[PDB]
Amino acid sequence: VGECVRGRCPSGMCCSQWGYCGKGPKYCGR
Repeated sequence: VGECVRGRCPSGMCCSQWGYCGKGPKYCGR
């Protein structure tokens, strides 16, 4: 359901290797 738009994040967040959006090293890798 909540996975990255249907492929990306909002213009400022990072899509994790879980396919889910956020910030920090679980999401941006840094």
